[PDB]
Amino acid sequence: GSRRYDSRTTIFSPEGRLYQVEYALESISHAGTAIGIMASDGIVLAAERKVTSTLLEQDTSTEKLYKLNDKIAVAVAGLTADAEILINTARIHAQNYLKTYNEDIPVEILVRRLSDIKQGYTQHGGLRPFGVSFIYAGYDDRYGYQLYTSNPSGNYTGWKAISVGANTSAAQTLLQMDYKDDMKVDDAIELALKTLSKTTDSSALTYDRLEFATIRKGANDGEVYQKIFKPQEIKDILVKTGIT
Amino acid sequence: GYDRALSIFSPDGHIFQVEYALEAVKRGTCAVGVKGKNCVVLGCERRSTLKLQDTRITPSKVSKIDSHVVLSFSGLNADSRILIEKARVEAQSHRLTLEDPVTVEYLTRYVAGVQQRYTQSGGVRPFGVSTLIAGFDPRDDEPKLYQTEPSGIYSSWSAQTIGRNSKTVREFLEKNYDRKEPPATVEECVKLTVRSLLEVVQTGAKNIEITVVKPDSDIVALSSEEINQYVTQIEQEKQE
Amino acid sequence: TGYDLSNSVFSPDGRNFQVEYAVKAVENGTTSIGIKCNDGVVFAVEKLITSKLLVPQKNVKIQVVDRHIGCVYSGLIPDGRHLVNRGREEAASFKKLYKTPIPIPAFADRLGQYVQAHTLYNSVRPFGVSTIFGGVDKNGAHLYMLEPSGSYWGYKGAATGKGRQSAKAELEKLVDHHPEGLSAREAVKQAAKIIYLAHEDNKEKDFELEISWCSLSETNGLHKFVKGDLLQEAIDFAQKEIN
Amino acid sequence: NNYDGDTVTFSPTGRLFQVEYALEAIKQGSVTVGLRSNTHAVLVALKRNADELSSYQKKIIKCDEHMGLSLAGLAPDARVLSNYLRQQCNYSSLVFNRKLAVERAGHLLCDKAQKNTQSYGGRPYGVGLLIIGYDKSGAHLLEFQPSGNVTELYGTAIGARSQGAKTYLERTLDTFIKIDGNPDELIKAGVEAISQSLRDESLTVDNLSIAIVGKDTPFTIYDGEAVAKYI
Amino acid sequence: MDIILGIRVQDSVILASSKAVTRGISVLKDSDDKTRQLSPHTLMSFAGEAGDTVQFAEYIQANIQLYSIREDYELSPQAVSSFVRQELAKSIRSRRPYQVNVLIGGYDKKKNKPELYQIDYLGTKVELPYGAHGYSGFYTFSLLDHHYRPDMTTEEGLDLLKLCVQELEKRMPMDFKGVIVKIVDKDGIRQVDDF
Amino acid sequence: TTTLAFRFQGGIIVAVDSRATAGNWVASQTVKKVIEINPFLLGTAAGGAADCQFWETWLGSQCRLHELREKERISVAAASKILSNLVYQYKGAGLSMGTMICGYTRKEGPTIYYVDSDGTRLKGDIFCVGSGQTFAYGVLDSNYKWDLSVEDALYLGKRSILAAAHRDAYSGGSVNLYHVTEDGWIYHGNHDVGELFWKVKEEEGSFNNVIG
Amino acid sequence: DRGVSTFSPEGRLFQVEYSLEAIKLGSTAIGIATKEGVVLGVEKRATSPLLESDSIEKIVEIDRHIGCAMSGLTADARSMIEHARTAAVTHNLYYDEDINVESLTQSVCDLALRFGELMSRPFGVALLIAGHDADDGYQLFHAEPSGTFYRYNAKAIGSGSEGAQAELLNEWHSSLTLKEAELLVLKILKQVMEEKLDENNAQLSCITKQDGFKIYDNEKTAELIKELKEKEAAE
Amino acid sequence: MTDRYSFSLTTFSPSGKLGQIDYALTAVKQGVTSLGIKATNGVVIATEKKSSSPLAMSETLSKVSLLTPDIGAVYSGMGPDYRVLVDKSRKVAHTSYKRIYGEYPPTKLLVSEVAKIMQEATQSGGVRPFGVSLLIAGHDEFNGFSLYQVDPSGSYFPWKATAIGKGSVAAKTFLEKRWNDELELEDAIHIALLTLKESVEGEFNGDTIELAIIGDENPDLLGYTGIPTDKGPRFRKLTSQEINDRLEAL
Ligand SMILES: *[C@@](C)(CO)[C@](*)(O)[C@H](Cc1ccccc1)NC(=O)[C@H](Cc1ccc(OC)cc1)NC(=O)[C@H](C)NC(=O)CN1CCOCC1
Ligand SMILES: [Mg+2]
Repeated sequence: GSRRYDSRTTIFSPEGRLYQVEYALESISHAGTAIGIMASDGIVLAAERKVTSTLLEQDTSTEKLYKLNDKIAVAVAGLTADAEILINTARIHAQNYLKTYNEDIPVEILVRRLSDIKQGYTQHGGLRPFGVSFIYAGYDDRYGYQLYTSNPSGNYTGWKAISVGANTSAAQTLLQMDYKDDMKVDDAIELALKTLSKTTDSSALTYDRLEFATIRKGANDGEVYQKIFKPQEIKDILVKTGIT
Repeated sequence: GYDRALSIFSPDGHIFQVEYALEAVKRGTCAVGVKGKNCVVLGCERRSTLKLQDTRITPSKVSKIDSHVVLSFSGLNADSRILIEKARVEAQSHRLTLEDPVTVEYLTRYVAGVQQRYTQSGGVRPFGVSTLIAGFDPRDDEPKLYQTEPSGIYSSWSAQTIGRNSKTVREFLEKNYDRKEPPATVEECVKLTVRSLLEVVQTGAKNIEITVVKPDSDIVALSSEEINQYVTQIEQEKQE
Repeated sequence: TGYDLSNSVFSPDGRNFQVEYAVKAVENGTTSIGIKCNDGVVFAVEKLITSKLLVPQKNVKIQVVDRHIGCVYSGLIPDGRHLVNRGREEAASFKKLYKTPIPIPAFADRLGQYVQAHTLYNSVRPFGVSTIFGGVDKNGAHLYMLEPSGSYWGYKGAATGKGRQSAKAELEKLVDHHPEGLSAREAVKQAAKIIYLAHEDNKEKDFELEISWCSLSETNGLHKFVKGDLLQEAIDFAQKEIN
Repeated sequence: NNYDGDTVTFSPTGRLFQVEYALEAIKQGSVTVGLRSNTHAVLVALKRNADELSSYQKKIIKCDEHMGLSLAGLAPDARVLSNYLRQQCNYSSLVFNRKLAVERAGHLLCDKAQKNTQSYGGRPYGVGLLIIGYDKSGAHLLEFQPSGNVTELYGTAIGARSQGAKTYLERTLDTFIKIDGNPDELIKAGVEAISQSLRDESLTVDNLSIAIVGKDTPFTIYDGEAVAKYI
Repeated sequence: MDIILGIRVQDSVILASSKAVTRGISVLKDSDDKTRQLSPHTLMSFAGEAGDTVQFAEYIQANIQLYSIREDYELSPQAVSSFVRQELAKSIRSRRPYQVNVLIGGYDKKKNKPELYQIDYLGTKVELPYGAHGYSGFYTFSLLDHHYRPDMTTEEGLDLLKLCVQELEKRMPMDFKGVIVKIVDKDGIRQVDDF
Repeated sequence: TTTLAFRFQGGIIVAVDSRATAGNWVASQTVKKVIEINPFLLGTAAGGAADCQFWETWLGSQCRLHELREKERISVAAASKILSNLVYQYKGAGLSMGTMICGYTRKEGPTIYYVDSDGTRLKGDIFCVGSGQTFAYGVLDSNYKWDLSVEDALYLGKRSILAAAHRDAYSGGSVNLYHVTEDGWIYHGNHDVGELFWKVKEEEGSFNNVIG
Repeated sequence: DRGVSTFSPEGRLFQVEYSLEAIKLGSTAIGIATKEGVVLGVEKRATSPLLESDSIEKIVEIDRHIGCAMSGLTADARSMIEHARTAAVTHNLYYDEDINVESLTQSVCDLALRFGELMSRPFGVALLIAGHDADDGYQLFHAEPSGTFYRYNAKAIGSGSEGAQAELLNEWHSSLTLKEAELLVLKILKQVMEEKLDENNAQLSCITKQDGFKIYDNEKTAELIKELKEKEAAE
Repeated sequence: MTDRYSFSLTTFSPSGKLGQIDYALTAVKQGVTSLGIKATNGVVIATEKKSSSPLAMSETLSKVSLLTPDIGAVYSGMGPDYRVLVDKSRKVAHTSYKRIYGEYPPTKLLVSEVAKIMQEATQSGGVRPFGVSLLIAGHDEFNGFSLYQVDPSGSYFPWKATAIGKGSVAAKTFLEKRWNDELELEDAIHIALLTLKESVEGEFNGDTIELAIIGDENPDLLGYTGIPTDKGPRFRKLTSQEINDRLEAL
């Protein structure tokens, strides 16, 4: 019958590894680098677009950074199509929690549920896992500003500063060097860009090959604002830090 | 529905998928359980290749199943969440029907049953997780420590360890733990647990987690400085 | 290659090797025939007497569908029974909805589609039988032969099994020598002869003859078995021709 | 070789190897004999044990007051098929107030075994059965094979070394068929028949298993000291 | 079941609930506690159809306790009340709805404010300074309209509650065998044993 | 029916009548309304007869499975809650059951639980259940003290059923007495009202409404 | 790969035969049947000295009149025991009587072949089911994952099974007392066990008509071990 | 019987590649060239009508399809896969949007729904990916004119101008030289015809070229009058005659 053609996506190797999860991570390591940095007064999300063409419409484009709700955003690394499936699920889950409890969803709860969905694809169903790694950047009134990451295994962890996608090894060493705990947002903005600028496979880092976002309490009194940077705003912030 | 029999026998009488799930446990960070005269202590390793972590929000290694029972593990982290969740749901369901919290033996038996079901169900792989379940039965002061594994077998232990380099720390516990006289106090039990982890860990900084469970839902996690004091004390006595 | 390991897989030729392999099981089976006549059809089959311990006349192979259709097959006997069980269900639902008994061409397609369906998926095996069947309806007499692929045509005479070529040659002579037509009682006698002649290709074990027929005049359009005096008369006619 | 992975696959010569391997499980099974006259039908079965400390595996199963079988091969598969027969015999009684014909009993078993040989996932039955019974057309004996093929006979035998008993019955055909109105003599003929399949071992009191059905005799099984008469 | 009251004061929420369980012409029990602790700083009283009441209360209790263990965190009274409402809002369009009315008294530790929610079996939620279910409200609401002040102490609240129980004991047709009173504040939940 | 069970100094008394009715037709006078679940658990039956008989014997099977699985005798609370959760699933379907789960365990001590077919489940010291519950309450309440002796408590239970058996048209036959201690339940005999009434009347001097 | 319910050329089910190999790796379990009762004994086999041996539950009660000992992948036995207990109690509910030991065994063995592509594989555990009923008296059954069961006067399963079975062949007679049978299980267990036999690494049990199924204490078994050693030295 | 293929036929290889998606892209490469150019006041999409036989009527085979009155689509790769996608895309625009909001979906969201369908064929049981790349041009009130590309993986990108299929590499280079942000619609049509002539080999006329625009509203193509807010479809397929007129002043 059909047994002949089954890849058996949810099995263990003799060494006790999940073949498909390992290979999904190998796929993600070729995707454009995404960095998350958490400061005391906000969070930075920076991501490098995958080899851009000059005729690509830059201003009306979304590849790396996605909004989950007013308080939570994610940076993507891997298959965009796969990520969008998961993002819409996450967006719905957030609205269910709000509808149930009349309170915005705590960041960890949202992250856990999304990570639990990925886990299921590695244990049952005989389907391939999602070839996606997320950086979650969000705020709630329990833990404040939080950074998380999840990967195809469905395992998630919390971070002060983290990178996913390509050149994470080099990127994580640079972040580990210059990061400190009393850091501000504007300093974290500078760190994020400097790190990408050194780890990039491109010749020079330009405005048209970047997506940028901040989550500050920089609104008026005790409330959080999400800023998805416009092309011209990235151009200005790139000049202001002296990269171009 | 995906039906494939993934866990099956081999000519020599082995179920390789279950045995390979044990290899995943062997890869996982070390976890140790030691029970004293009036307490149980769960110690856990945390690998130090991860700096720039946020320890406030990062999932803790020891999980409360109920107010009186805890569960630590070694193996795949994502898999462990599924077992912990099921266990937590069963704990509340038991309180609802029996009007009494679960015994540690019962909770262990349930988790072990779930693990076993995944070894002879179609379309699923076994859990790549072994657990240490510890606590005190309702209105009882006798300490309980149990172990489970992917196959589904479970058993009670005076002291036990699982995960990477567990055979080294088990060797330590086998000669250092006296059945006739277990650790009489909390301090003695925690020290023996930290000592056993120091055979394997590396540095006693932010690499060791300790959770102490006492009778009548008295569970607390030790901070860095509190654990560091045991590390400092043990090393000074060692130089002799 | 490996194109022959799974059913419903096309080879580079455009062939389904699994169906062709089922045909080999049919060729291995005992001989069975069908003869179309003036106002009906006649079916006959070879039953190999494996042992003295077989009860004579009590291992019946020819099967009736509804009250007006007869079915006989060569190859895997159980597969043939499964097909007739379906045929009986198909005929029953037709009569349930449309009142009239199922016409033979209509019935032929019902089996044809069902057998063809078992060449569409790898989760099922093709049928290991060629089925000769037919009867009498409002438009007269019809004889059909259905194959593992689902292929069927109408026939003047039909034959399948180990002695099919011998039987086909003998059938072709009847078609040539009787252009105006063959009578029902004649066809029964000829059927006996052709089974006896076709037995030369399976002559280690001696055999038992079994005949059935549908005829507008002789059986009133219903399927009946040939027994007793009419059967012995047909056996004697066949015995006289081989010598 | 490459065409024996499952039952849904034909070989290049048109063989079903999984069905043939199931047939092989019957040849490994212990011998059992079936025979009949015009008044009675008899099953004789050589039971097998694991060792001297173990019991002797029961071979004969009752299906109705007028019908039952003996088995050779996988015993659990015989239990499944005998249970199906029990239901079908029972359905015929409750709905139609009619004792199920032994011939229909065979047809039903054939069709049940067949479905398992044409579908992916399933497997053929790994057992052969000898069904005896007395119905409205007198005594009957059937031979079931898990290929689906069912055969009505005067006498037969299946299992290991069954060829010895089958030859004897082929010689004795004219004698035992006319043992009418005499149960003990028909059993004696069956006990003598199964004896032709014995090697090194002989028929003992807890080794032999006999069953009989007939005109004024319900399907009853004899074991233990009740078969000491026939040794 | 029958009488359940609630009063929110400056620093606490006080719930009063009748002790009688009647069935036919017999008072089967006179010491019944018509409440369940959902979390350390959240208490739910209930009244309605026999069986449904306890079955619903314990079901909610199990769910909130499950959440507490999972997140190692106590849900706010507002969050618990919204969860309860939604369960009742589902219930009302079920094959057999829960016929249970509830009062949810809680202390929000983040806001340092007491909160009282009144939810009926339809899933109709309202935050109130004082609340009641059943026929009780026809006496207590007008009484509290007069005597209630927002800045009252817990002791003043208990005297205000005594005034309600006295009025109900005077004018209600049925003997409800007194009430069990419980106080919800910053220090959790405690029972007044002598009322 | 009339069934009662009360808690006191010396354990639990349980007393039931033995009449079955089909309208005004007296169906039986010799029915067993107490089911012995195990040496430490009793169950009383009031309401629909098949409903009680079927589900209380079923309850016993669930209690047996508990002690097989858990290697420990089931608690009175857990036993009662199995039955209450069961009938709650059938709520509205028309089950008619008024039950009392009485027994002793180490952790609980002597315990009585009232469970009925609307899903009401109540712990308590005294309960009377059935058509004649009010008649039993009248005698039991007016004579009850915690400090009753085993001898006096047994009699009060017996006398309370007799009182209801007399007045309630749908109660009677005979009295079945039980006593539950730390060591388990003890059966204290079947007492026919035919003889018991006159024996009580003469010795006690009560029942002066009746023609002596 | 290949189908789960596939036959070998010799006419055996691959998966069933492979599960039998798993059972040979398991710890030893022995059962002996007498007219005074049936005795069940097992090797506990703790993997480490820190493991509390009393938590090793390889002898199990099904009903008051039926007991059970296991060997192999013991985790697989949980659902088999659960089914057996339910079958026994359910039959008591439907028929107001104790269920026959043979009927119970048959019910358990019906689960065995309910696997394929139902559960994904056969059970990797063998069971010794011992009990008593009014009809056929004291009985001992060996239930395999093949779906087959044999009644035995005495039977050993596990790693030391073939050596222990040959010993039981010589020692068993129809007039054995219960005390004689108890010692005989201890004797044969001590012979096939790796580590030295004592009350902590071996467990005894029995089923009698009068007292039903009882697992022996470590204190009671210890005295039977001491009584056994003295009797062997006495000649 | 029954679909026993409940498992993924597209899986990760050791190198991290998803084979079936890569192979689907290879099929798109073999396909005939199609392109899209965005202007200030409109969008143009175009492709060659590769005729299977001269006896075949190429008018009956439509490579450029209307999805909504303001959205059109064109492809490169396997035609049958495209045909069913257009059916599904038309339906999803109604079921998941118009039947809810009473208006047609904006270009980006319809594209998003089509991408979802193509992604599921990459992960679901017993199915291969779609062997096509789509170019979807459209207009909506709040986003204006837009042009999107959708690949077999389910990924989609917005473009100022692009080309896919056979000679896409050369065609994209040609468009980079000619494209500016001040292009009027007529200028974009002119450039589209120039770009397409490079990839086409045989005949180059209105009968071998298929071209449609997303431009001004067309009241004459609405089919009715009387509702001022309904002003007609912005999608218009250029006729064979209309193409030839622009080929003279080429
Ligand atoms: C006293 C006598 C008042 O009825 C008790 O409640 C008694 C309790 C009892 C317990 C165990 C065994 C016997 C008796 N109950 C009855 O005797 C009971 C009264 C009753 C009848 C119908 C009811 O509706 C559900 C409720 C209570 N009598 C019966 O159950 C009689 C013997 N059987 C029937 O009426 C048969 N009915 C039952 C309902 O369904 C239709 C058939
Ligand atoms: Mg009366």
